[PDB]
Order: sequence, then C-alpha cells, then structure tokens
Amino acid sequence: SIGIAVILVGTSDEVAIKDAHEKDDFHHLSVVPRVELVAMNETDPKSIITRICDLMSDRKIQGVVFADDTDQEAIAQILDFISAQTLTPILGIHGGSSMIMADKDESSMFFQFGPSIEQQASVMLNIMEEYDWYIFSIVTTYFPGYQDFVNKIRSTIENSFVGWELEEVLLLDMSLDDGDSKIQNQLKKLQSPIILLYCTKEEATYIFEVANSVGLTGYGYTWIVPSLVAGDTDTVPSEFPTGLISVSYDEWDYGLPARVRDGIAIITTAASDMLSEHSFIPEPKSSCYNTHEKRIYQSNMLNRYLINVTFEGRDLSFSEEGYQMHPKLVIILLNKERKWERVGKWKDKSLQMK
Amino acid sequence: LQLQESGPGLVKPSQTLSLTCTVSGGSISSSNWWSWVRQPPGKGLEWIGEIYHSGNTNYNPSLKSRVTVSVDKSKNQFSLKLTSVTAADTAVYYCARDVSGGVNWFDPWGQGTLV
Amino acid sequence: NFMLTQPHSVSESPGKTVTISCTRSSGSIASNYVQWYQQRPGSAPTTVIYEDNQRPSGVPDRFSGSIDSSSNSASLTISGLKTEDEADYYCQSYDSSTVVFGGGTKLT
Amino acid sequence: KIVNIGAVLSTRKHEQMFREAVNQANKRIQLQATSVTHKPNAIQMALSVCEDLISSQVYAILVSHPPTPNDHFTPTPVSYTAGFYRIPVLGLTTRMSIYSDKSIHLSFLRTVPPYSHQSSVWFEMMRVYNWNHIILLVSDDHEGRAAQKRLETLLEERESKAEKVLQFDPGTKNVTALLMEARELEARVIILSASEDDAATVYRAAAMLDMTGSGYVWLVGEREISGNALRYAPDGIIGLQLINGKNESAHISDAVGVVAQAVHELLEKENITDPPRGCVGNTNIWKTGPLFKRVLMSSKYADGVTGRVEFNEDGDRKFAQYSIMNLQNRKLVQVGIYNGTHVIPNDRKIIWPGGETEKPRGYQ
Repeated sequence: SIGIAVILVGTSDEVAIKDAHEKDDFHHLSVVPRVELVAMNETDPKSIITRICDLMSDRKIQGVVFADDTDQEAIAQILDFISAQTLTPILGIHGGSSMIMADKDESSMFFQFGPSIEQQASVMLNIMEEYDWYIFSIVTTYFPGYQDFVNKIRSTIENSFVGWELEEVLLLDMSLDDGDSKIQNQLKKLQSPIILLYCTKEEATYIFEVANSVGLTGYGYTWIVPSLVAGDTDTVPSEFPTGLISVSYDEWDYGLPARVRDGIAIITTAASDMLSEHSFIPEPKSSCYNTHEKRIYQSNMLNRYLINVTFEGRDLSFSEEGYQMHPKLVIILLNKERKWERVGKWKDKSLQMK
Repeated sequence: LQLQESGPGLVKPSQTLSLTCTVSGGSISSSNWWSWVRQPPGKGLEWIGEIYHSGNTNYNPSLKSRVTVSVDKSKNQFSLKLTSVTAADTAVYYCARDVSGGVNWFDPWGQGTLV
Repeated sequence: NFMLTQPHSVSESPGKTVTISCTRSSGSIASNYVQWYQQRPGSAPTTVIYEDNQRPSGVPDRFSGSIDSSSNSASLTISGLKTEDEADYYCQSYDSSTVVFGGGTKLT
Repeated sequence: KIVNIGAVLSTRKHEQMFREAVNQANKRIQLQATSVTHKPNAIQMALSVCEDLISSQVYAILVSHPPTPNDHFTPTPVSYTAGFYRIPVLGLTTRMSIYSDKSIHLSFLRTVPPYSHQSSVWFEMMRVYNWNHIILLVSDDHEGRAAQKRLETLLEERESKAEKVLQFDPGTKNVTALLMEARELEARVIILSASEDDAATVYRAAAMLDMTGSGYVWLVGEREISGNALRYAPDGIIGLQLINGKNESAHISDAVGVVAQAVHELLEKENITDPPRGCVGNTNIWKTGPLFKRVLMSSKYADGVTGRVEFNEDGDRKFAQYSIMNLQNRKLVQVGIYNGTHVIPNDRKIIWPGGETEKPRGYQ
C-alpha cells in the first residue's frame, strides 16, 4: 500500500527490468508496495517540476527514485529543493544524481547513492601508499568542497608513520580570465612526480591543454583525478594524458535492476519498521502546490528510519549529509587506446590489484 | 515626595510662557524623568515632552521647534519655555513625574496650574 | 503616531460588572502594553491599572485588566460598582516614537 | 540591438516606479522592462520565473523581498533557477548572510550589506571608547557562526582574542545557565546577535539576574531593536540601523542605473551569444554569462542618491552608511553616524545602562 514511483531519463530498458519489483516475495516485510515507472527526456526544470507535481496529484505515491543517464549539473540542487518543499523523500541512484552536492539544507530528505568526498581522498592516499610513490602535490580550483579535501588530506598525512612529503597547494581559479600568464608560471613551478587534481570536466580540458603546451606530461609524471572528473567513461575529449589513474564507482558490474530492487527494499523496510514500532504511517496531501495546510505535523521519523537497514545480509547505512558509507569503488587507468580498464578494486578497507 | 504647580500664571496672547515646578521631598539628581503633560479643556490629553536630570531632553514631533524645557538643580526646579504660543493653545498644564523602571508610568501627578 | 478609540456613555446600576475596551487604531498592541488612569472632577488623575495585570498598593481588587490580541484592544473590567466609581477613565500607551493618550470615557 | 531586463517586485506602485526609472534611463540600443508578482509557494514561483525568462530572454533579473514571514522563502527559487541557467540575479532587500557563500550561489549580487557585515562598527566603537574585552554571545546557527568567524578574523590582527564565546541553541525556554556562567568572568561589554524571538527570552532572563545594572555595557545588531524585542530591554542599549534600508525607490534607481551602465559597457566587446530563450525547450547554458558578472563586479558608480556604489568579490555592497542610536526611556534617538570612516559622534550625550552619565571602564 506504499506506492512507489520510478523516473527514467536515459531511455534504458523498461519492460526488461520488471522482475525485480514483481517476483520479489517480501516474506520478511509487511508492506507489499506497488511500482510505477515513467520514462521521458525531461532535463529542463519546468518539465521535471511539472512531472513531479503530476505524479504527486495522480494517485497514492510516496518517496520516489531518480535514474538519469545524462550528465547535468544542477539536477541534484533542483531535487534537493523539491524535497525541501515537499516532505516526500526522494533518492537518486545513477548519473547526475550520483554526483556529490555541497551541503543539503536542515530538513532535506534526499540521500544520494555514490561515494562521499572524504572516502575518495582516503582511497587516493592508500593507493598512493600501495605503490610507494610518497612525494606528491595538490592542485584544485574553486569547487564546492575543496576545503574539506585539503583538511582531510592534511589530517591523514599528519598522523601516520609513513613519510609523506607534501609540496605546495595551488588554488588557481578560472574566474579571473585574461590573466593566464600567472597560471602558466605557477603551473611551470611544480616539480613533484605525482599531482593530485581536483577539478571538473570543462575546467579539466583547459588545465590539460595548458599542461600539454607547457610540457609537464611526459615520462615521469602521473596525474590522479577523482570520480567526478571521469563523468562518463565512454566519452573522452582525447586531451587526457595517457596513464591518468581515476577512482570511480562500479558501473559495468552493478546492474540497474539491483539498484531499483535495493531502493524499493530500503523504502519498504523503513516503512514497515516504523509502521510496526509506531502504529502510524505519514500520509502527506496529494497536492504539489497551493496547500498551506499540508504540513499538519512535522515528520522526521522517516528521516530517523532511513539511516539503518538490514536486508538480505547487506549494509546500506546512509550518513547525515547523505552518503553510502560502504561503497565498492574500482580504480581504472587509461591505456594507449582511448578506453578505461579496471586495474584495482576496493571493498571494506581491502584493496585488490591485478 | 510631593510636587505642586507654580509659575507666574499669565493669560495674555502673543507672549512667552514661563512656569516652574516645586518637587519637595525628592532629589533632582536621580534616575527618573520629568514630563510636562498638557490638558486642554473639554477634550482628551496631549503629552508635550520629558527631560532627564543631567543632559538630554526629549520632545514631541508636532511642537518640536517651538518649545524648550530647562532644568536647574541649584534652585531645585525645572521650567517650561514655550515660544510663539497662539490664542488656540489655551489649556491647563500639569507637572508630572514618571518612574524609569522599564516602562512609562506618569505618577504621581501635580496639583495643576490654570492657564 | 497613532490614535486611540474608547466607548462613551456607559453606566448602569451598582453591583454590576462592566468591561471598557480601549482599542488601537492602526498597528498591534503586542510590543508596548497600556495603562489605565482614573480622574476625579476637580482632582488630578491617578493611575489604577499598570501592566494590565498588576495593581498599585492600596488599590481595590474589584478592577482588573485583560488582553485580547484579536481586535487589538485592552479590556478593563470593573466588578461590584459603587457610588464612588463615577469618574473619568483614560487608557495610555506609547511606541518607539512618542507617548499618546486616549480619548477616555466617563462612568456614572 | 534590443535587450530587456526583468524584475520580480512586490506590488504595482513598485512596478510603476520601475517603469518610470527605465523610461528615464533609456532617455540618457533600447531596453524595456518586465515585472511579475510574488506567489505564496516556491515551486509555482520558480516555474513562473523561468516562464518569464523564456518569454523574452532577460539578461538580468532584479529580485526583491516583501514584508512577509518565512524570511528566506521568497528569494531562493529565483536564485536556484538562475543558477540552473547561470544568468545574473540582483537582490534588493535580502539581508541574510547565507547567500554570501560563493559556492552554492554562483550568480547573485546584493545592493545592501548582509546581516553579518555589521562587525566592523563594533570594532571601531571599541577602538574609540577604549574597550579591549568582550563576551561574545551567539546562537548556534549559520548566521552566528559567520558573524563570529568574521569577528575573530578581524580581531586576530591585534592578537587579543575575545574573552569568551557562548553559543546557545536556536529556540529554547531557559537560558539561565549560560547567563549565570557568563555573569562573572572578568568583563562587562556584552555583544549579542541572535533572532529577535530568541533574543526576547535572553532579555527576560537577564533582568532576573540583575546583570542590567550600572557598569555593564550592551551592544546589539538590528534584529534586537525592531519587532517585539522592545517589550523587555534595558535602557542604554546601543544599536545600529541602516540609513536607507526600507525606502526601495532609491535602491531600485541605483540598481537600474548600474545594470544599464553594465549592459552599455559589455556590448562594446566581441564574441557574445544571446542567452537561452526557453525554460522548456533548451537544456544548455548561457556561456557568455560570467563575463557579464565580472564586468558588473568592477562597475564603480560615479554618484547617486545612495552615495558611491561599489562591489567586492563576494556579492556584497561596500561603503555603507550606519546610524548608531541609543534607547532612552523606551524611545529611540540617533546619537552617532558611521560612514565607513571613523565614527562621528553627534551633539547628544548617551545614557549608559543603569542610569548615570559616565563612560564605564568595562573592567573590574
């Protein structure tokens, strides 16, 4: 009786992904949810807002899931705003929703499904240690979250026996254009063999172009980048220097049917647990707007119930800011041909190579 | 502490007013305020302005630039110096003290002076 | 500045309870409460109600004050009317600018 | 070329004023104006905003807030839509400092200083009256955190930190323990900054502990003077006020002037592209947008009704005018002025808390 809706933007298979929400006999659960799917090519704010309101008004929906295969920027912000203005808790799984956002508001109920910001740095450092590279440097731009990146890296090299030797942290910004001479000089300053980089695709093209023109991309250097720079593995501007190593979420081994199944399971488990332990289920009004009486009682018990789940012997404990807290990242490298190949796997502080 | 109205008590038009209060039993150098509430005959009431003991005197926006209130601790009295009074300002004027506290409280009042 | 409105010509037999409502003209009585003064013909006015809940020492307990915050007015209740209650009752308030007295009422 | 700008005002008289202002501006390349009214809910407001955007492809959006509750409910959806399309948005009467974080709101400007920018006037007042010890008292929130961070960054120059910082939870019914602890450390000058509905409780509690007597000195911002916070307040509390924080005609005139000057300056360049003209059809960006913001940031106005107008690299106006006023016998009165330079005192003698006219030392 807990109505579940699914949104698709990537125009992937729809009829094929039907057994996950149908043949799953929830013997350990007592909510028997329904399932509805809508597929569209909606990326503009108007279309997605109108669709969200239309499903809100249609019939007996609750917390929905989002699945867009494109690469947008402010989709996460728009979804957060919608969840702030409507107590229905939504959660994304794949694509633009999987990217990290700066910080949710005080009352937002919107949990992502990807790696955090600090786990990326921790895996970055332990893969630096596993090959005995040691000396490195850090470069970053004015992106939301750089301060946490730098603070975490300093705090995790300050409390270890191994002899990390950091060297320089440049904070170049592209806002002050027409002044690229200083950028060129400060980039030419760097000498360390390993350079961690924190940027985005559009900026990364500019940085790699200037690096190639300067010439510090030859035989004794190896850039390392976070997941969000990779974006889509298939697409490549061909400007990426060969040998660049990137850590990213597993995509070609974790099927979308599994993601839909576990999202439905999470929602069902939380709803059933709170129904059993409180004898009450919140039912917000099925009106998107023009309803000042919809909020008859503040409802954060569902927020307190989504931070713990035990199904099929699996852990999906989200965090306060909204993370996964137990992902399975893969570390990939760009070989001579322009393609990404798996070279390493991470699982519960365990690191495996080949 | 008891105060009674005083002053010359004139009624001629196109002149200047001058009258002082009495206040016996109290001290001018204190933490209170002194008002000069005016009562017109056959109508409501109208506040004029307060005066602190030491340096600063508040007023009323209407007759802001036509009236002046002065104090003198040596003679233990404060006086009103209304200027350019017309024939439409005939009223009976009171001497009022207010306790600072946290709010305005115009008590105890004065005996009143005819004018 | 603002204006104050009060009822007029209210009187009855002794022993009854009468409510006089002093009403704000524009704005809201929520940041600066009012007081009620009483005057005798030929005598200086004296305060009887202050902060609408407290009473001065020696004042009779018959009178009382109340607030509504709905019609933006303050109510003064008189219980057990006597022959000495015939007087003039004024409501006085203030704001962040000045102090303005109300019109006042007479009780016979 | 014909380019028009849009605005979201709060009434019809403001719309007429905007039309008159743009009519006077274009009489000094023709530009028009478009207006719309606020809506009770955020989602319809945002969709209407982007529909207005699609109607004429507005280069910039002039947003404003009405005298309505919920604080930051009116100007958020417009900012979110603008950030989706990366077009500049100029605010008029938004005082909160949440928008000053140039990480989540990349395209936003302000014609008035934020609430957290009144931390230099206190520094100059201490430097004038010779006070070197403070007791900061803030509420646990983004506003208080930003204010305390700015205050400590400013104070780090003298290498004399604040004696103590007391953070209390936003919204409660008993703050007796914090005040009892803070009563007797060593200091008198107390600086308060919190919500008015939360400052009323602090004012009520401080009266019971006899901390408002002679000697102690109070300092506040602007939220503790307006509203219902005048029910309970000790006389002598010194407060700050903005000179032209309510008269929106001057603000709209200055905003339209600076926007017109910026749009006149940009068109002389080359390699430009018109912004997208669809909230629905298009799903792309307005690439020649950040250049407009950069050329607007250094738009040093010559003169105007509100004096000189400038900007920083934070979306906040510089060279503000502040009035320092004292609360005497439940009646406010201006006693000093501050014009970005040293504080100029007027010809009035302030009344320090507890009565008496003598500048307290502030230290025991």
